[PDB]
Amino acid sequence: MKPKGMTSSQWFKIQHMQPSPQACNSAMKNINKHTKRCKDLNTFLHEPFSSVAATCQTPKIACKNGDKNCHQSHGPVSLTMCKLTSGKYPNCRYKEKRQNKSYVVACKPPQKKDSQQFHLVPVHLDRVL
Repeated sequence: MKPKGMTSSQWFKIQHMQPSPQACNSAMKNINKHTKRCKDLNTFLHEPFSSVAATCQTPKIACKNGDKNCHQSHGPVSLTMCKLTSGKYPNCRYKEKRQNKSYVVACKPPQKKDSQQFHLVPVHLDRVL
């Protein structure tokens, strides 16, 4: 039923964590196994989910059309935009591009893995600014 061992922000930290995923090539490899396909593009952020968690506390914005569940960093964060360099789905290699911009990540209540309890863990990534 509901995930396990991979809280919402946890699944998104293996899919969008730059603190030290081991090269987008490998960071994306964990996604090709959970997606059985290489999304072709994957972005990551370089800030501890505890700091990104608090970063996701600044004013939000009507995500869909009034969801108000996104949160843009109050400044430029050393993020990393990885892209699929080439190879295919079972042999796709990515390149990590270290960029610095204020992005927008969405948040949700700590499922069950809750690294601590946050109450708005950094789950999705609305966009990069």
